[PDB]
Amino acid sequence: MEELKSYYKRVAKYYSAAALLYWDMQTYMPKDAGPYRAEVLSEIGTYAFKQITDDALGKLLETAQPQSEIDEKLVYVGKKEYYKYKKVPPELFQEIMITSTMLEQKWEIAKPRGDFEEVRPLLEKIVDLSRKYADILGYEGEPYNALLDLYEPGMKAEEVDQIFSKVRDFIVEVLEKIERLPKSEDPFNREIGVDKQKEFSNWLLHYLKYDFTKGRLDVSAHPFTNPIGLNDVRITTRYIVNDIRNSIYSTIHEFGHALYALSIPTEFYGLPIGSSASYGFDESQSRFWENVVGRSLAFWKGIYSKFIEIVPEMRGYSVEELWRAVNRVQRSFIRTEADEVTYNLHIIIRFEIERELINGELSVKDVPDKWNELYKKYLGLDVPNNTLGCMQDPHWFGGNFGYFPTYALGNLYAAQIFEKLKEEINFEEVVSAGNFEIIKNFLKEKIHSKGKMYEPSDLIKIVTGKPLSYESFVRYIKDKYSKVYEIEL
Amino acid sequence: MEELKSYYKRVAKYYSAAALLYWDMQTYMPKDAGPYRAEVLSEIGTYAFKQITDDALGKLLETAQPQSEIDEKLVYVGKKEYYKYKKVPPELFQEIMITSTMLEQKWEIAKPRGDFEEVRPLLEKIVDLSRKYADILGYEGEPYNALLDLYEPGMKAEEVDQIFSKVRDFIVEVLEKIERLPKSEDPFNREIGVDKQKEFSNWLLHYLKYDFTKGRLDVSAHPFTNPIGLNDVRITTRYIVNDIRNSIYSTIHEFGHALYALSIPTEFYGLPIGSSASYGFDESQSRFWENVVGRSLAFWKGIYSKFIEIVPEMRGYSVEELWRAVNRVQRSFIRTEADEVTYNLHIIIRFEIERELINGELSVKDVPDKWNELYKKYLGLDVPNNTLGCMQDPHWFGGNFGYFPTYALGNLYAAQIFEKLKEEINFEEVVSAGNFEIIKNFLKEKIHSKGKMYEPSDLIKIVTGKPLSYESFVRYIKDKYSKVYEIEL
Ligand SMILES: [Co+2]
Ligand SMILES: [Co+2]
Repeated sequence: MEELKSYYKRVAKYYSAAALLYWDMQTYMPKDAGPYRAEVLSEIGTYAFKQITDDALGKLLETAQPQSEIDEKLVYVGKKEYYKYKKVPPELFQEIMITSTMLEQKWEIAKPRGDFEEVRPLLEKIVDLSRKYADILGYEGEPYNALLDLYEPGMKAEEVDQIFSKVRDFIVEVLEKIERLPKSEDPFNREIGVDKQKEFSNWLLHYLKYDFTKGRLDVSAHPFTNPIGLNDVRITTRYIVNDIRNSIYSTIHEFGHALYALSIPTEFYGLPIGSSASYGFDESQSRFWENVVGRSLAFWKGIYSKFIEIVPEMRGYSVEELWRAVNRVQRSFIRTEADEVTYNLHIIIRFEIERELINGELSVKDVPDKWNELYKKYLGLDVPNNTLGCMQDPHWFGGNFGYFPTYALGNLYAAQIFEKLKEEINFEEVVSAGNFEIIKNFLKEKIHSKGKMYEPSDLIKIVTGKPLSYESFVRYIKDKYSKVYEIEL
Repeated sequence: MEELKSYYKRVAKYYSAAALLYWDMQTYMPKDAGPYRAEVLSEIGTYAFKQITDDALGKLLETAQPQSEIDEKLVYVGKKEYYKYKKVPPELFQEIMITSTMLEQKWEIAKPRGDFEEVRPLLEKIVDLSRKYADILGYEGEPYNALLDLYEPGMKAEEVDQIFSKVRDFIVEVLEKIERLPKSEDPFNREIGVDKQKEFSNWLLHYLKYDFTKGRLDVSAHPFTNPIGLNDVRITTRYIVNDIRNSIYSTIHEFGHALYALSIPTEFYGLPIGSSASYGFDESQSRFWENVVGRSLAFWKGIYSKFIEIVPEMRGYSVEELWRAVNRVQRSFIRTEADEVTYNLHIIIRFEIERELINGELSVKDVPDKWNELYKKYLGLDVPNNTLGCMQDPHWFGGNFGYFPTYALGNLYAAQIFEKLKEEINFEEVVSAGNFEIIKNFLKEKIHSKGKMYEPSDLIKIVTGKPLSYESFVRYIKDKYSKVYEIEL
């Protein structure tokens, strides 16, 4: 039904405006403009929501007569989203929405001082609303499964728990072998001017063939990807003078997200089937490019001579030394700084906590002690204060629960996708040659072209023939880190 | 009525989004994003219009009971705007809106080739709609008076004609005395790197105390000022390597607009009384700062040492030489490049043409010949082609008629405002000292604080005690250009 399509395409225009408003907020917006910008965003978002849970859309959904298979998926997906969100009493939406912004802005102030008490009351409030929200969305097995479903449709906390446990056991085994070894000096531990870093990030984006007719690179406090409109998908990075790896891998990570957004069929734009399949799947794409491609020796062989030219200071290092040095493993307090071996331990910890929070088995008051205890259990670290501890990430302070686990699933999806890719393609030759269109074409045909037509579990089977599990990841880490650290396992 | 205020403040949020969408379009937007951005903008604009011509607002306007004098003005102004635009059949709005964008985009292509025929059909169409638009808005004296009223409320074409004639006569007299003199070499006719130009524009903005917590400077193809939101008023400039005066005076011109927007009372934000009084009044503010302040010897005395430091190449010039050189008079094809003596001749020519167009006394087909004839009559120039001729400006190709004359009125207002300011203030001492808050305070108390509470004719009397006329301008030009060129008159 053309009429159904138009209704969605009209609402998407308001989403586009909201997306630009968010992008500008993080990049160019003047300081004092913040509070009003927040009000504009809230207004536009709430209007878009009204439109998307309105009777006229339900009426269109119930009257449309699909002609093709794609039309069927559209209504199917359209219906499921509509009836789920119809159930949301506009009171609860606005009550969460304002509580979020207020928790968000309070967190900014309290975080440098690890002052949990300044954010505690709003956090225990947002968790309460979430639990009510979860009740009136309905759930199988666990209240938490309701919220998890919003980010990873069809995924259950019990399966996540089973995969996480196996993943954890393998990671402690690996960590223990790696930790025995003396570390080498870090060749990237040195000052490289921002201008040189920008030059290299821009070179990388051209080498990867980022479409600068349909996006751009800017800086923000926290690197992200923002699909603003048709042919407008923007990415940000951050330049840390004494660790060029931050800008390099942020840029490539965001390229990964951007490529996904740009490669979804144009005809899907603005439609319910027009986004990525899930947060896990979107993160599988950023991680694929950032880590599987970006931290591979094959990738480095191709960028080495250009890097060396731009950064003559590091001429004295071999490509193999540089490759190993972007793969340094280290238990650290900060999730966003974690290597691909320790990273998932950070997600497990957050998974355990937010699940118990939403299932009413843990209080907000006990969060700091619980966080610290789990960092001690899984990462063997003594969290000194809350800044490095439980207030380090914004997610919870924006009210997002069920989001965190999808970062880990993203790592798992990426490894399994990569194992499949390797059956059809000489990955090392392709990547060291810089011939990425071969890889892009595989990802488009297998993944990007499907948009949100399928739930992730179905999508992973279509792509790889198997449900998601940890074996691909285990194999990926065993093989790679054995080569990195020159030891068995 | 708080309820009336809220309704407007809600619509203003959509205006805010539209404003950001326009700003980004001109600054950061990737090339291929254009067509969809145009669709988002159109959608949001049309929704905002619906809201502002909707029965619920009429009902609020007719039921509100003003408590204070400001409330009265609000409803008064609110009513006049509402009933005027209610009369607009949504067909006519969208029909003009799309015709505009299509005329706009065609013009871009045809302009480099002066191909009038590629734009002719859409232009004759947009003029026809305009004439219908003018009929169903209603008018006194002239159909053109309807459109003129949208940019300069209460102004009639007959008064504009009378002022323009006197202004023209004085200008040819002045031009003739100036043209007899041999020109000196132009000290600014040299390459100055963009980095140095940026440094100076940023210095200027700090010297003028642009509030960078509530705005920012960027570049675009065509310098402008965009009030995006509360505490968010942005300006753009353009750097021409071989004429630093372009960036200097663009920056200061836009500062002038920005200051006006920022100084309207916060309580008026989002309300009908919350904008500038008219286009003429807004342009009087940009011109005041750009020319009356910016091209004065007094201003130059204060910026001289800083300029000289930034541009050591021009150390060999005296401040008086630099001052004269930003005041070089020259008949030229291009309106945006015209000095303050010849500039208004460009506006007269456009006034005469669009008035006759809208009053049905001139066809679109005859525009090129008419333009060329009037450039010959008033500026003594032989227009070689349409690129330098009638297709040089975008206004008509965006459907804006009645806009052009307000540029000239802006010059007239500025001179009269300046004559009044001089009765209360030692302008030269204040300006050469860099003590601009004295001037800002006068402009705020007299002008900016009034927003759109008053029609321009009433506002100019309040500010200066007289209706608008050309005498202040005549006096301003006689006195200044006599000093610049060292001759009588
Ligand atoms: Co990501
Ligand atoms: Co202006």
